[PDB]
Amino acid sequence: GLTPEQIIAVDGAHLWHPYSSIGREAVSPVVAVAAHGAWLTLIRDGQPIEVLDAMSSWWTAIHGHGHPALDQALTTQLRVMNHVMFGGLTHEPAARLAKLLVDITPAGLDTVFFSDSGSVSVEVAAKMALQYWRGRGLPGKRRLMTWRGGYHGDTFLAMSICDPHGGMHSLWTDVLAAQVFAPQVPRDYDPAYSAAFEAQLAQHAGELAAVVVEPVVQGAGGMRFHDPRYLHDLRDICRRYEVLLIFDEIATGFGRTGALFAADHAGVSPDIMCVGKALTGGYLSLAATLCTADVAHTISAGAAGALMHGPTFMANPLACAVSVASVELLLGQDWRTRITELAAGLTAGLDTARALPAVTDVRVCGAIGVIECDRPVDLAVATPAALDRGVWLRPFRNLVYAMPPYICTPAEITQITSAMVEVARLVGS
Amino acid sequence: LTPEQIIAVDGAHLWHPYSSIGREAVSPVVAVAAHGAWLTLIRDGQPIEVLDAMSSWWTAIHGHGHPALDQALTTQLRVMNHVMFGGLTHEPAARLAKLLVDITPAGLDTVFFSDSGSVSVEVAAKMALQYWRGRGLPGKRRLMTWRGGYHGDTFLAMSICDPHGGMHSLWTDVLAAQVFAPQVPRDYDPAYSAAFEAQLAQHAGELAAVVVEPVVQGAGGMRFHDPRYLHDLRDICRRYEVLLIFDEIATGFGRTGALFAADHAGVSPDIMCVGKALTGGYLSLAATLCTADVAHTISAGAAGALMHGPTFMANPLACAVSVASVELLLGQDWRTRITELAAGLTAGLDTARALPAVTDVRVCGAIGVIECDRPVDLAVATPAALDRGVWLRPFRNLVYAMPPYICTPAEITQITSAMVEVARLVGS
Ligand SMILES: CC1=C(O)/C(=C\N=N\C(=O)c2ccncc2)C(COP(=O)(O)O)=CN1
Ligand SMILES: CC1=C(O)/C(=C\N=N\C(=O)c2ccncc2)C(COP(=O)(O)O)=CN1
Repeated sequence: GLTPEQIIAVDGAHLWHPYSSIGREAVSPVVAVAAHGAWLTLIRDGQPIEVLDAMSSWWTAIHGHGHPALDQALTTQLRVMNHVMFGGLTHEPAARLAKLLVDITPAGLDTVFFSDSGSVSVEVAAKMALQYWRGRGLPGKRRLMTWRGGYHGDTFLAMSICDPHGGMHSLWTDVLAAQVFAPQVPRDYDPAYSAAFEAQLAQHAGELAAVVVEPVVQGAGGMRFHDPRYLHDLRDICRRYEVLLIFDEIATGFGRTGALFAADHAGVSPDIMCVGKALTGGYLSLAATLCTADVAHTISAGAAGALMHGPTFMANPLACAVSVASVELLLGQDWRTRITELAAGLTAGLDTARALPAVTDVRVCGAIGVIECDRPVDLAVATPAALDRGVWLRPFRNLVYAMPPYICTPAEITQITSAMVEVARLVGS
Repeated sequence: LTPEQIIAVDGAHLWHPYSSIGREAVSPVVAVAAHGAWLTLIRDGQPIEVLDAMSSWWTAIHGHGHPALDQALTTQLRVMNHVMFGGLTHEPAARLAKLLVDITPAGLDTVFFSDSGSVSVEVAAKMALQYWRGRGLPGKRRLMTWRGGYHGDTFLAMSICDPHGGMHSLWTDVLAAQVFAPQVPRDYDPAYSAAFEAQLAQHAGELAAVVVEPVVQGAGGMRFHDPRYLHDLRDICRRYEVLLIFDEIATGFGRTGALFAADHAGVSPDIMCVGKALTGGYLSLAATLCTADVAHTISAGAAGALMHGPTFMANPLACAVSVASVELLLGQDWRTRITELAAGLTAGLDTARALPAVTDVRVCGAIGVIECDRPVDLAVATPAALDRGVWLRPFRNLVYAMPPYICTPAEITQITSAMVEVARLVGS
């Protein structure tokens, strides 16, 4: 039992926040006291106010908070079995979820490794790729290649494939693996980009295990969109030069970009795939790494005899149960129409933002809207403005942006876009 | 899905920990329920009740489906499943942080929440790396530890795992090269600590931290060592200006007979990891704590921040069940409970010492180990335990248990009886 003022006091003294300091925070965190549907209840000047979760709590809350069907699946599982070890045991929530994932991901992804976060599923993906080649008698193939602008997590391997300015930084000179970086992938399709990619890959091929990318949308590294055709070229390059392809769909997964997985826009399958975030409907942390039967059987027949990974809470029944229900809920409705409407709503609402002085781009892709400005967005100016409009927004760098819950009404998208348009206008001043 | 369908979906599509696809020497057993210290498993088409002797890998200290913890979870679920921790704070996080700073070794004032043990370990290393960068000494970037340890499966965590291992020979070259002192022995030996100091001395300018599991090394070999070694480590680290990190992910929350295993020695590390028992085994959550000084040095550094922030950082649901699990631990006489467990483990396992294939028997708090003279065949051990109403998971040459704190004396006796019978079968 703590009051909002007591929460603030404990938090200031004792809580780290994402990429934050202790005792140097420019502004106090705001107290969140509830979340229901698309709305959060927050304390502002000692008063609870309801505001739209424009960001879906970082891509996670696809059906909104406290969706009756998701709450119900969680409590139904809670009464039967909270958790058992996954060593020598299996269970229904893991089986059901693995079943759904293999059916609905791009063709050929036949096996599923559960883990407890996105960064962990990325390191598992890398470990699959590395063990793969050792199982082929090619231990020299151990480096990773990616393109700039990417983000794959904060654990040390994951960091090595993050954008070097995204934070490498300079700050981590050594201690990171030195990976192969291609230039930023452009928005519009240019065959010259893919040709230069291939030439660069070609000369490293004998030391490359895999290419790892976010398909179609790069999220936390700067909300950039690229033509799906590039993914088709990667698949092609990777096949021809014998390098595995990893798609990191932790942010792009489960309908967000207008296809079920963004790889579907290109009609391509990677060899290894990561999912997370929206997987659980934003209730709990869970992730999965899927790989082809070939990858699975090469690992298993290699010297180690096994994938050498296994978190304590692997395949947690509670996480797997709420995920099963989150996935069925998406699939049981006309999700494609929902996303199309959302995209249209975002496009319409954000439109007037391009005629603003500080704004260099306005872009929409599925249920994702971005306003790019020509300077950093001042958080101590931006946050106040959006709160006043009943919206929780979180700009970073020069980007005002949103990934709203799938359940947002036209009135709610209008309200989100209007606060975004306003954040951009104040940037101009 | 029926159990048969679960088996079918599983063998086709599910990776298990440290497992193959399609080459599993044994099928997994379907688990369909868990209540208190008991699992309901399907064996030959029939549900059977078995004791969770391992506490689902150290996690289920209060057993499964404890009413206080179920209710803490459903209460949070009613109010707020999850919000982003960037720009926002909430009551579950504050309550759990308040609790953790109060009960951990003195001087651990700040709390970084993550989603798993391996992450919290990488967070600990990052903290140490950023600390020395903030002091203008970016050369202090290597880690040192002793052999026999385990800190997780992510790539940095792996670098401080015992090299034989999981499994540096097959890895290395992608693993950062850390400094390894010899295996810490069971009984106190001053010459061991003198040599540790001497080895650390010649790497001091490149070491960010010593990282160890205190008192009990879990997944690396279920080895115990004298807590005075931790006193030596704290002294060495202070004199040579290397941070000290205790990985208490397995040892935390009462399990070794003190609240935290660092307490057996009265030592405070600079950085500490907790996990597993933290949530009472309901959900994955972990935490990394460090001193105010480590926090301030990082925060005044070039970065001006600790450069980590998982999507689900400080998840309300996971924090809420954790708050309830810790409070349930503190609101009972846990110390007497663990002593009773230990006495019961020792009494029940005494008989294994005489067995032909047993090389050692050891207990430390609610942890019991029969060390055998050959690796244990799971195809023999598993049905043998199941025939006695117990879920045991041996590894390497070890038959061992870390039972839920709620186990009655008869249940502890049933567990140890099964362990003894597994050990008798190994010897043949
Ligand atoms: C002291 C210590 C640990 O014991 C662990 C993990 N322990 N893992 C198990 O006990 C285990 C054993 C066998 N199979 C799966 C997990 C970890 C890793 O935590 P995580 O496996 O990521 O949740 C870090 N520090
Ligand atoms: C594509 C992709 C990811 O987007 C992420 C994490 N995304 N993080 C956030 O969006 C985020 C944003 C702002 N602050 C903290 C995290 C990760 C890492 O996930 P994790 O943070 O370890 O659960 C891996 N792949």
